[PDB]
Amino acid sequence: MFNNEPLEQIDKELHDILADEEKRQRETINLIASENLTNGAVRECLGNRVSNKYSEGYPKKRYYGGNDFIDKIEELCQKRALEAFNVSDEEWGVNVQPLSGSAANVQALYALVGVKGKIMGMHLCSGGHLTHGFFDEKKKVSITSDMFESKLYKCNSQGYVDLDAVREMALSFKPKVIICGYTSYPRDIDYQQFRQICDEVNAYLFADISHISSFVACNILNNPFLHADVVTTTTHKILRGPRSALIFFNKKRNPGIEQKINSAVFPSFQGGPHNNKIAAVACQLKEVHSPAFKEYTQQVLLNSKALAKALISKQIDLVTNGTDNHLIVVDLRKFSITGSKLQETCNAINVSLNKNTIPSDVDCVSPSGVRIGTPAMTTRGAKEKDMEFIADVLARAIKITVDLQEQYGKKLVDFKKGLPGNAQLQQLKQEVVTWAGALPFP
Amino acid sequence: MFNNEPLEQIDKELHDILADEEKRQRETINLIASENLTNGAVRECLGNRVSNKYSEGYPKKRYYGGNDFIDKIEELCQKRALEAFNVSDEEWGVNVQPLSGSAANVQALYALVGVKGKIMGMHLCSGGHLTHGFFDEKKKVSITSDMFESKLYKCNSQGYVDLDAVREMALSFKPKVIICGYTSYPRDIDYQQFRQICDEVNAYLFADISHISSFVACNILNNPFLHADVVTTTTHKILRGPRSALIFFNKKRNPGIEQKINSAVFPSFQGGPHNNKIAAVACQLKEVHSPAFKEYTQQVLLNSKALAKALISKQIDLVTNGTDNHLIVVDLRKFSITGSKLQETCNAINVSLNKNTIPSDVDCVSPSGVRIGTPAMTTRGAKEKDMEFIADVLARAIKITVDLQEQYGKKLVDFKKGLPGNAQLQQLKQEVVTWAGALPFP
Ligand SMILES: Cc1[nH]nc2c1[C@]1(C(C#N)=C(N)O2)c2cc(-c3ccncc3)cc(F)c2CC1(C)C
Ligand SMILES: Cc1[nH]nc2c1[C@]1(C(C#N)=C(N)O2)c2cc(-c3ccncc3)cc(F)c2CC1(C)C
Ligand SMILES: Cc1ncc(COP(=O)(O)O)c(CNCC(=O)O)c1O
Ligand SMILES: Cc1ncc(COP(=O)(O)O)c(CNCC(=O)O)c1O
Ligand SMILES: [Cl-]
Repeated sequence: MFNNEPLEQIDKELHDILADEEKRQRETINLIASENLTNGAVRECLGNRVSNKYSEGYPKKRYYGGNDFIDKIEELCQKRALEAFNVSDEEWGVNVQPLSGSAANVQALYALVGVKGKIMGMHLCSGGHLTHGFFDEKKKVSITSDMFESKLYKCNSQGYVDLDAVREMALSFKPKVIICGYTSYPRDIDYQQFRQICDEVNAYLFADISHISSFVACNILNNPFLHADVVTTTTHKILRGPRSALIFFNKKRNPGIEQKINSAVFPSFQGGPHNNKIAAVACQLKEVHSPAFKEYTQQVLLNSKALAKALISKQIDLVTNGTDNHLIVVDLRKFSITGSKLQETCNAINVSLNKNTIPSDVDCVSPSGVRIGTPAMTTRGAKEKDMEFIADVLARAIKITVDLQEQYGKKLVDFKKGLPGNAQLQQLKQEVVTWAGALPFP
Repeated sequence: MFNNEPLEQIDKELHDILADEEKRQRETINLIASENLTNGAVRECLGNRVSNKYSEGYPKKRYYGGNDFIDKIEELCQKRALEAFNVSDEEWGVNVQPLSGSAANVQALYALVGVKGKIMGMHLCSGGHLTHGFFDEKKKVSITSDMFESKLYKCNSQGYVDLDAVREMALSFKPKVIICGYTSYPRDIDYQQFRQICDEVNAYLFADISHISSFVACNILNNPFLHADVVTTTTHKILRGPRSALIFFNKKRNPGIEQKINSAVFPSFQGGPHNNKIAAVACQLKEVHSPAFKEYTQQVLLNSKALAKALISKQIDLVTNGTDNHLIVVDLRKFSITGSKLQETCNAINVSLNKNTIPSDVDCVSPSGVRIGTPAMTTRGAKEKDMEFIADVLARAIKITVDLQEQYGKKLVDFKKGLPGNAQLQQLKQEVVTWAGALPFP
């Protein structure tokens, strides 16, 4: 007593939008630093009948029975995540139930410090996440500012983590956790120097490596596992898995953190886990360990180097003047256009990128840059040589944006009027569509 | 630069466990009141490349572009949700982003009350959810007891919401929210008397209808939309959709609540939404507004009344002595076997059900009943006539449980020792497997 007709026939209205969405992804230069494209196997897991099953609790300690095949999957996902990040299951544990990045961070923070607890992280404007304590004078925007007591450290005028600022704040504020690892930070991190500050004031070290996860697993970038008490990561960005998250905790440095963190996820915050997610992560964690995937991650860095280098070659300014990872932030101040304008322009040509703040910006409205990343396009087969084109396309857009701002004026309402019925954008969109459209597409 | 090999090729190890899970679901009389089986369409959505897209924010007010086909899907799902629950889009708004029920409720509670905010809900033992303020003497087990100030109201010695206790407790506590709608409550709810109590003390009324959602949509049970400020529901139980949740808010009653609830889901708590969930929820909400689904929901009730009747005809006691909905709680005190033991036994014979406290129980260690529900088996095409069989199988199991407790004793460690190899269980399992194995399976 159900309907087994295929999606096409049962809901034709929806199937059309999805086939459109499918086409727009195929036909887009995707420089969203946090996006990727999942393979069929990860998606077959996501659509598996395992999500039918309620499995509250943990493996071998479920409230309900019938969880024997579920337990094998959750155990196989946990092991593979400790294997993938080069940690012994004797020293490190992993929770695989957070439904996404923001949940895992709120969860892990609560575990360490509890309500009214004291935390530090990078300000949103300098490159931190909302879940790293973000507030404004008007309102506590994130639960991490309101259910904890948060204070925020900035990057210097050049865009680097300023450790002398972290120490000045840690000793006066005396927090219980300091968060590093970021959302738009183009360089590697000094986890050791962070440990020195945290050891000084009896604070926990929290590394959110969601943007750089693969770099950490593949030993290309610095390993926070040698220093951090807690490591969180999403599974959907550079790691190229489903939308989910992992919480890592160091047992040796902190006895009884295992209990604190597992009970924070359930039953403190979540109910039933989503087993199709857990299955899908297991599927990608296998691939994350293979030598094929090390090559891809190397390739993500080689594309990001090439891209920053080519953008500098066309006299485009980059925050910190370059990158140690998959991401770049462009300082657009010399062209007197906002980051929002270039986004609008880039969307008109099937270029996905996003607006992003720079050190000179005081407010989050009217951000002066854009963030770009290489994992998505790297996933679609682009090589070092294709980065010149992406650079040419973005230069062309910066220029088109300058022309249109002078014609229609400097107000976002007026600017957009310019975008439709501009012959250069249609010209540029087409070029984008032909090159992108034919790239390998999982 | 990806691996496109099919799941069975890429990860044979995982693919086996999944095919086993599938076999066990096919061969199980599933009486878990909160489970169901999703059709292939809802599973194709969950496996759609729409999950690739980052779309932080709400429709027409997104942080990144590229979100025109995502906006269409998030707009389709909200409308289809409001139609299905018989509410005007002028009077009611819905948020479709919550990742699961427990998230929806933490998010919605925060919107109304904020941190340190005062709440009331039904105790866990008496049939309410963890997210309705559950704590113990030992610990604040839910975040809803810790980030909020919660008080809990019991059912009477017969299993019924005791309104006169709700008033006594509301008037001396003075909460800002009172929560009704429940996890294991076998009867309909008097939303009007809750509304009257809520008005009297100026509190909000919060109805969580996750277990009864379909009965409300189809006008079979009382409508909490006529009385509540907020209604939450999961989409994966009786509604037969994916793992997700909806938050409903009444604008007419509470001006400026739309912003409060939307800003609570993002950016207070969540980041990017899971678009494959959103798509999948749309696909099910089409189905929920069809009379084929009224036919099914009616059938879930007809089965549940019939099952209760057949259980009583075998002198098995039920809490409240029957059911108004999809769920029964068996009071196992007369057989002097616990719920834990019957669960253990029922797993041994491929009957999935769960242990459940009863009004006479003081504490949740050794609960004296089990909960059963009809949605899953109704979905596999069972009818009224088949409930005598389920009843008869549950009776046979209760009896085997008494025998094994006589022989091996009343300690759970010693009890289970009896289960493996028992000739009658093997007998009973074969019968379960042959009947279940045969039933239509989406
Ligand atoms: C939404 C979100 N989530 N975690 C984030 C963001 C970012 C952001 C940046 N910069 C950082 N670092 O991380 C962001 C935030 C705000 C914002 C401004 C004011 N109030 C709330 C949000 C505006 C933005 F353009 C962005 C770009 C972003 C998505 C990468
Ligand atoms: C896990 C969970 N989540 N929301 C729930 C439960 C239940 C439960 C019942 N009764 C109710 N009413 O709703 C439950 C909870 C606890 C429990 C006791 C102490 N500490 C944590 C959990 C033990 C149980 F056997 C159950 C049965 C259940 C799953 C239906
Ligand atoms: C460092 C960091 N942490 C957590 C998250 C949260 O993930 P969820 O969206 O899955 O909650 C993000 C995503 N940030 C958005 C972006 O950079 O594009 C992030 O950049
Ligand atoms: C009333 C109620 N509310 C919220 C939830 C939370 O759903 P998530 O598991 O998606 O967080 C449940 C499920 N409780 C499990 C059961 O009764 O079987 C529930 O019964
Ligand atoms: Cl999902």
